[PDB]
Amino acid sequence: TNRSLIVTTLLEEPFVMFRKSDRTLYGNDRFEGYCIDLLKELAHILGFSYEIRLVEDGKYGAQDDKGQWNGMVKELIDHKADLAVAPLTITHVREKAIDFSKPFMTLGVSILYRKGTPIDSADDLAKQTKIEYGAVKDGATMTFFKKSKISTFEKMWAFMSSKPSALVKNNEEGIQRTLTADYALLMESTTIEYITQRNCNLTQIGGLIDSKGYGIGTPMGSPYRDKITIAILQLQEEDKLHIMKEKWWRGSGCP
Amino acid sequence: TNRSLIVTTLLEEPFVMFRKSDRTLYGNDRFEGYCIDLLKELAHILGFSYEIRLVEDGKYGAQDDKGQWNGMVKELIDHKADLAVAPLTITHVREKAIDFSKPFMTLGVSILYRKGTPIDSADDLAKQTKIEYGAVKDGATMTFFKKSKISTFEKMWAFMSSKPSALVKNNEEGIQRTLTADYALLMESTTIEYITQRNCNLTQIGGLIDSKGYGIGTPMGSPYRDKITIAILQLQEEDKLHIMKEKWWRGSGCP
Ligand SMILES: N[C@H](C(=O)O)[C@@H]1CC[C@@H]1C(=O)O
Ligand SMILES: N[C@H](C(=O)O)[C@@H]1CC[C@@H]1C(=O)O
Ligand SMILES: [Cl-]
Ligand SMILES: [Cl-]
Ligand SMILES: [Cl-]
Ligand SMILES: [Cl-]
Ligand SMILES: [K+]
Ligand SMILES: [K+]
Ligand SMILES: [K+]
Ligand SMILES: [K+]
Repeated sequence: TNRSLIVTTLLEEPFVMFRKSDRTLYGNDRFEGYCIDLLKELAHILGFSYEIRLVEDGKYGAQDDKGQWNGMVKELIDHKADLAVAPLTITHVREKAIDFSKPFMTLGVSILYRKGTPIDSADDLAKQTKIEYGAVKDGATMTFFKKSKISTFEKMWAFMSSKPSALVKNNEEGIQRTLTADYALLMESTTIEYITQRNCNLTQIGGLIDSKGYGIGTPMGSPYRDKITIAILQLQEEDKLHIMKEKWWRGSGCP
Repeated sequence: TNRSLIVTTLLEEPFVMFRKSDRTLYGNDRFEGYCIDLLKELAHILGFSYEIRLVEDGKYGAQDDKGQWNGMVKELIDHKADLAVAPLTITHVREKAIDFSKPFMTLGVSILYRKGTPIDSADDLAKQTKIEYGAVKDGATMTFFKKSKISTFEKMWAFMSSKPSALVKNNEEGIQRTLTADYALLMESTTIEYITQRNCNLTQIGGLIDSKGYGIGTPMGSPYRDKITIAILQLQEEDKLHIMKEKWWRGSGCP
């Protein structure tokens, strides 16, 4: 009741990153970003402490065809962490196994690609194969496509699940692929927004395919979830999260 | 901590219905259905009691353009009820203001219409005006269309929000309209499944437009939400909810 909460997370700019330093860092001090700021603010408000640990398999979390979970979702299921502090998408399938705080950020799935394509929608992607496309493996975006019954997205998932190379390990690998190949990444929109201010030859293709939130993950029936939710709620009324988003998204202009 | 919880709900076959009787009924005894069975099972498991009350405005809940809520969602926000026990759709927009148990049922938005139309998808509906279409006013389905950035659904919401008659007060009014007019109802799929076993000239058009869950609503930071969630979780592992669904959905065959 006073012990430090175990926080599971993974590296994802600009939510969670290794901060820069000449010396070798350790413990919580290794980390910085939007999600680290949020965590600090919550811990201040609620008077708790924590130890940050990186999820070993580097995954957000998905269920294989035998109902077995992995990634951060699994860490929460097994109660190996008290919180998942990351851009962890709140979804219907995940809510069957774990709980989430109220949403701290709104986003939707869209498309990341190089500038200068006739392609202007998911429809255009789905009806060709010249431009390859995919998504991060074992996260919310993959799961969305795998479960969709909308024809366009059904065809896209038919393609994705057929190409072994098409699913990337993480956003970073995906972004690198869009820069070095004829490849479009299905990516969440807040990240696209951050990436396209920095890599000036990349852009969002089309609009948002859905609308959903990020939440702090907890094991189902966690005693910390509600107070975190209330803490988040108050930060939001004074627009603290908006400000915090600006701090980590602001910067690099484009020609 | 031992008082009876206030349960808000509304009439919606076959989740919540007035049971049949020669005499005049009162209190909890007035009600029966899938959601009443679920509630009873939960109250048995967790040892709580309750008073069922019908939400006055007969709405599930939506936010007007000034951020003001209504329906059962409002009842929970104002803490006038401890639980919303109904087919209350868990959504991202609602999770900003209230909390939900883990999902007790999976559903998606689809289309209800009379048999024998060339129309076989939302795409076909959206590209004509002969067949009118709409949804229950101030619920999850309406909100989905109002917030969608998918072109087809954007056009549909353009139509819906232009016709004053197009949004119905509730599913029942909507179903009656499909029987008496050239009108298709955007409706949740579990209800379509129940309706089409009974009204043999009605049918689902197309597939599921999304995938989401029903949840028992609570005020944000309710102390009862977690135990209800765990109770639901255990019922699910022994397939009690599947059985309960069969009990209320089973019956009337079709030629
Ligand atoms: N927010 C997502 C999740 O919770 O799974 C992550 C971002 C990469 C991955 C994805 O896009 O699916
Ligand atoms: N489950 C929905 C809700 O929670 O708002 C109800 C069903 C009619 C209405 C709707 O379809 O939008
Ligand atoms: Cl670590
Ligand atoms: Cl904010
Ligand atoms: Cl009443
Ligand atoms: Cl079940
Ligand atoms: K260093
Ligand atoms: K402490
Ligand atoms: K009676
Ligand atoms: K009691």
